[PDB]
Amino acid sequence: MSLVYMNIMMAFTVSLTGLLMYRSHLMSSLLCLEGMMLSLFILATLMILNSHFTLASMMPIILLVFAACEAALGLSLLVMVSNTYGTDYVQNLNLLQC
Amino acid sequence: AKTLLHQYWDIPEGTECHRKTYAATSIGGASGLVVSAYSVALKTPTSFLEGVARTGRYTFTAAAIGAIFGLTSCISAQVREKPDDPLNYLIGGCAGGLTLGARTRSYGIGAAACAYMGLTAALVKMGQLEGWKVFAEPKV
Amino acid sequence: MMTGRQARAPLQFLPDEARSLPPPKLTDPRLAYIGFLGYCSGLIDNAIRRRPVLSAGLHRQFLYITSFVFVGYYLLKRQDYMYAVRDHDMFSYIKSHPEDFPEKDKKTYREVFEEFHPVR
Amino acid sequence: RDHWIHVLVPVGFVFGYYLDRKNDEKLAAFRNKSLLYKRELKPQEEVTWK
Amino acid sequence: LLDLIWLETILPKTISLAQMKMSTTITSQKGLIKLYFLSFLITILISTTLLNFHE
Amino acid sequence: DAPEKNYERTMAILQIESEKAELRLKELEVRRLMRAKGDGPWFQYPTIDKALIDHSPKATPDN
Amino acid sequence: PFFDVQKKLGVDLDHWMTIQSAEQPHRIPARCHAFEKEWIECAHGIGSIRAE
Amino acid sequence: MNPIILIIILMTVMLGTIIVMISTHWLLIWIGFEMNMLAIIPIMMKKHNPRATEASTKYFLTQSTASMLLMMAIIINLMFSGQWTVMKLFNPMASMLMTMALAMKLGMAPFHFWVPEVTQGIPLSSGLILLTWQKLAPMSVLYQILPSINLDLILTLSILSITIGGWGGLNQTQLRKIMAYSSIAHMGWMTAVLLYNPTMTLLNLIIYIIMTSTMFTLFMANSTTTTLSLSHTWNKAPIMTILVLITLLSMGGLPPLSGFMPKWMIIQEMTKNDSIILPTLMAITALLNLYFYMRLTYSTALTMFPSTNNMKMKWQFPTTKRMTLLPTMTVLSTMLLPLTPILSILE
Amino acid sequence: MLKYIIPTMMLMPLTWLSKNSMIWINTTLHSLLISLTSLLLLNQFGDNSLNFSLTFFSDSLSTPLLILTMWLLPLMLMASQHHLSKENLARKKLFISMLILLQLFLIMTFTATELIFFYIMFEATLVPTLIIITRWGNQTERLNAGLYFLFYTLAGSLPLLVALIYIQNTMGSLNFLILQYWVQPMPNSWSNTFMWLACMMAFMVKMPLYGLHLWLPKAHVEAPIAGSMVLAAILLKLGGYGMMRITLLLNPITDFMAYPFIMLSLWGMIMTSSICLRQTDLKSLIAYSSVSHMALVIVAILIQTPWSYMGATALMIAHGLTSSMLFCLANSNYERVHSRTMILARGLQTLLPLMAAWWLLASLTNLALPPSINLIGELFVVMSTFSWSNITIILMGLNMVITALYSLYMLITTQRGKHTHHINNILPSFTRENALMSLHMLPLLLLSLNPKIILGPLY
Ligand SMILES: CCCCCCCCCCCCCCCCCC(=O)OC[C@H](COP(=O)([O-])OCC[N+](C)(C)C)OC(=O)CCCCCCCCCCCCCCCCC
Repeated sequence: MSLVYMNIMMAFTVSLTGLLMYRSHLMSSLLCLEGMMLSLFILATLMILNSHFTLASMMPIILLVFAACEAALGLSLLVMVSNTYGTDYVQNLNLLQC
Repeated sequence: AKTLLHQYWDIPEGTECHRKTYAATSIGGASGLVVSAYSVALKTPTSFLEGVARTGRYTFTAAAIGAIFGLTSCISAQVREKPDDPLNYLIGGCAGGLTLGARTRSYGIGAAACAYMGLTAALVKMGQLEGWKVFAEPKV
Repeated sequence: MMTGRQARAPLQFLPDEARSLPPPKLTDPRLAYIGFLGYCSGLIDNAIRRRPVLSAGLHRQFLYITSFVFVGYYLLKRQDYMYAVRDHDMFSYIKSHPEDFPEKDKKTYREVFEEFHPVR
Repeated sequence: RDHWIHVLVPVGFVFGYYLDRKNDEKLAAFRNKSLLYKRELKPQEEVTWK
Repeated sequence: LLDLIWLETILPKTISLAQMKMSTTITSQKGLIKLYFLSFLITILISTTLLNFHE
Repeated sequence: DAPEKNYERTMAILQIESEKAELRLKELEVRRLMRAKGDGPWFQYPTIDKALIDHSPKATPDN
Repeated sequence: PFFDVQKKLGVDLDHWMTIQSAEQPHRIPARCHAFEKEWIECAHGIGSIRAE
Repeated sequence: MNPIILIIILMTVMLGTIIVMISTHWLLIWIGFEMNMLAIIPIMMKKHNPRATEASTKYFLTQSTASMLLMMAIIINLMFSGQWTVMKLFNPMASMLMTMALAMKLGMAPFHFWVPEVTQGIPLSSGLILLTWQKLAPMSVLYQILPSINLDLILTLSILSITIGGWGGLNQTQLRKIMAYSSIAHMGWMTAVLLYNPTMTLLNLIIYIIMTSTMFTLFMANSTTTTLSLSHTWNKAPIMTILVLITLLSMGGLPPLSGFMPKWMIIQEMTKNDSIILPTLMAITALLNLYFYMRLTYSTALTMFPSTNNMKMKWQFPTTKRMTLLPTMTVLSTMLLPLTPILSILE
Repeated sequence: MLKYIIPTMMLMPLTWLSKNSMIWINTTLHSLLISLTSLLLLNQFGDNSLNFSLTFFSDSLSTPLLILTMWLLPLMLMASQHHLSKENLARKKLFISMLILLQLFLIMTFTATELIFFYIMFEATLVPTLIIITRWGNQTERLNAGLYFLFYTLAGSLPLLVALIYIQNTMGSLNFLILQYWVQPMPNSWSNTFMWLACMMAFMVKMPLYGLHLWLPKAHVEAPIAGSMVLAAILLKLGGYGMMRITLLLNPITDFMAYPFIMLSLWGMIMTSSICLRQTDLKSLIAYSSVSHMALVIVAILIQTPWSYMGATALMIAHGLTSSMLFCLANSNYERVHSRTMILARGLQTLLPLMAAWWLLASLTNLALPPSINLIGELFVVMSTFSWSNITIILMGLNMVITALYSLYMLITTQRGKHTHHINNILPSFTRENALMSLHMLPLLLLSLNPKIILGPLY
């Protein structure tokens, strides 16, 4: 298939493995999650423009809006963790081991 | 690693000992790398050197289990001249169990691994013989 | 399995051809067992609120029995309907494919040879 | 009744016995039809067993 | 020796100790989200490259 | 009970249970053939409804 | 559980964006309108196992 | 929480699951999962302690990862089919990604690693919603894509879920983690029979939801989250010990109880398809789930652990908690096996 | 069988609606009426079984087991009302309801025409037995013993579930009446090898097989008296009943699959009997004697000759009555000395002479004294195993020495010698206890007058 689709899929997998290998910050995890969402937006957009499938052109905007709402929810969770420990470090989120 | 098991089963029993031993060694090495990967995943090593030491230990342990399993099974099928016989994989599984007990430096674990892995290898041979399906395709 | 059969008329609990089937009797042992489940629900409801178990809330126990008999009657109608659809599709498929369902010659035991295995 | 509890098991017997007889009429497919026991009905008789 | 120890050892005690040890290996997780997602990554890699569950 | 009653009751039981067993074997064979071939009423997994297709003259003719 | 509420009520909640060959604004055809119409009209109603 | 806001948020959770169940477009499937997660996050943060924030963060991260993998599977389906019908997928890569996404949303092993934490971090009612209502939408999507689900992948997920949910609950003393590992093992049982007969998948899901709702309703009615506080129940309310006894014996699949009903039928549908080793090892591994159920029944009903003195004050008050459907769910989780052929209503 | 199922179910409102001083007497009365009605099962024919319905039937194998099952409930009520006299009223009613529920599972275990209904009732018998042991057992070890009793049975029987559903798919039915006429020969293979093991190992655990018997000297020791009576008198016989139903489907492979298990029983009845020579716990001595006697039933089923099945069903009925009486005698001492140690209370014939006569008769029927049905079953299994191999008589006869030796040593230690001086709470025998001994022993001796009703389907 098309050569640009390779790069958009590979970008999704790069942001996946960034989201699947944390360092310390929860914000870096949220950024990897939104990089995944951005790559999904780009790939859906290039297909829908490429196929001239007219009614799915509203689809990526929906894919934006919901997920950005999702992002807002994630930011609030980070802030609540940041209102508990002072930082957003994921190693402070370990009370549920016992 | 689906082709690993196929190239293990493609050689007839008691015929070509070296490539059977190598195929079981490679299957054990793949399984040991899987165990090593999940082990350094869910339990963080204190260093990179400790992590690769755990990885090499588990990989060499499982590869030695596979090597001595395939060697003992093929030599037993050679000297007994009975290729379709699950007693050969019984002795091979007990040899791999003694290998696991020697790697864990303990005799009780060795006898337990002998018994259970010998019964497991005998069941795998009987499933190869009568066509037992574990991932059975839906027919009805 | 039968997902294509109940897809041309979707979300029908009892279709119209279910009315061609005889309904479960009001003295169905399955329906009487569901009424017994309602009676046990009434007893457990008196027990968990520390009421006298057999005496308190006879209207409530009777509504338990009534609700389980009422729901279970329709559940038994749907059960009988789905096993009827199962057998109907079975028989129409056997009739529509005789090359797959041959009539096997039943041999008598004077021709059938079985190996004898002596217990001694 | 002052001793109503001493009939729970015997009536539960009889009713159960009753249902057993009631099941026999559902298993009356081969009544007077087996190759061993089929025979002509005697007069003033409609079934062989009940 | 037999019916207080060895026939007691082989079927119930070794299986019971095996279930105890596997239970302690499963439930010894440190509650760290980093390690659970690193395990999920290793799951996806063994699923694609080692087991060919996408072919 | 009479030996007649028990005997013919047993034969009724045997007829009912043998018919149920033959129908269970047929049910297995019918499910096998319908999953294999897909030409029966069972295992009819959906495809796209062709009542959704637009058949009007479009903006460009080559379609 | 696909509870087919849209066919039960007769409403079109999401069938309109489902295929490229559906009704489009200003009758804009997809670039594979004809091929998808042929694949759907071939595969319609016969089930997915026979459609493959 | 404001009760009006609570009602609107719970109707939004239900609306998300309904939009997953009733829609014919993959974007609306993804939208229903997004709506479900977005509304269920405040139900988990109902009490505002750091454990609920940690549990909601872990739940958000796993469900968001699953939603993005779901949308990538949808987008690859759009590549290789040009359409959006919620049916079989037209690429094994999209099938693998959607099976991974739904195994994450169900919390099946080895994506199970969020289920015992999050259930421990949230209250018992939100744990009830998570372990019963949040299974219905991904199992519906698995119900509709089973022509494309790879057999080896879903069976590996099934046996790994049954074994890990077996060994996980053997070390536990918290009741919410016990119910969570029970959840993992039961989801393994539900997806092991998905490609063979999905009606038994629906059966196992319904019987599981009844038994789980019974156990969480008993835990709420007694205000018990640990084993050792459940062991005080005989001195407070002796009927509840009999109820947890029969319901824990039912969840272990002991006949003549209703929880023997699914797994038996599952074996009954896996031997027709000539799999004998697999339901045998599944049923042998279910003895682990039975073992920690028996541990709880020894702690609660069949022995009497010592109580405290302040229990004498709690004797002077009856339970005013609304035990909604608790006798109904107790009956329907124990005495239902003589009505086993009712399962044809799920066909 | 619905004329026996419904009175057993009506024992539940009979025991939950009785007055508090009346809940033993009413249940004892009406359970004796059910046991009196249990003799209508004796309408057995030389050719056909008594086939009630599609669900229920009874041949001459299940009929003595059903009469013994319906007879054991009043005796369990008599045995278990003294030590539960101080019990709470609702827990006392729950105990009686567990015994009634266990009888209700047993009578449609033995009459199940179809084998998966047999499996469902056969595993439903776990739950009242498990609850009785782990709730009304006396010592600490009852929880562990309940775990062993549960997880040997289920580990043996969940393969049996898969095996029975496999027969269901292959043959089309699990009706025993159909499978009498549609049974196919089971050829030699590994598939049929593990088929045979999955059919047989659940019943090997239930008998118990030697080597799998480790649940029994805990579960029969850590239980109350009614639990020990129903375990050693009925619940060990589910295994023999299930083997006699299931070895129909396992031919001709059984003719060489039986060879290890026969060894495990023929040596096992040498070992466990020898264990009874050196047991300190009297209840454990009766437990290992139960393992020793059931090893003969395992051998007789696995050699599958007519004399062996006749002797095996005679020995099962006889051992049920004998071992239940022996547990009741051990309880009659344990209610007085509060210890199961056999060397503790000696010389009890000096204090309880009629109870020592009951000990004597139970020990003489234990050692298979002719013409008791104990000896009839013992002797017929010996005849059939002599026809199997002429050497086995050695392992039989040596067993028949040791079976004498523990049966009289138990009599010599408990009843003979000089009495223990510091024990002074040895009350005279209550009328309930001697009533229980006579209701065990007088049916067992009357069956010597007419043994053909306990000789099974091929008399
Ligand atoms: C008391 C504790 C121990 C209990 C032991 C119970 C019996 C021991 C053996 C059990 C094996 C598993 C059940 C076998 C069911 C056979 C049904 C059947 O169709 O067989 C033919 C089938 C044959 O397949 P098929 O019939 O579908 O094939 C078509 C026919 N041919 C062969 C011609 C192509 O056998 C099998 O499929 C596999 C049988 C062996 C299964 C091995 C896996 C289980 C491992 C051992 C478990 C032991 C107990 C575990 C618990 C221990 C304590 C915790």
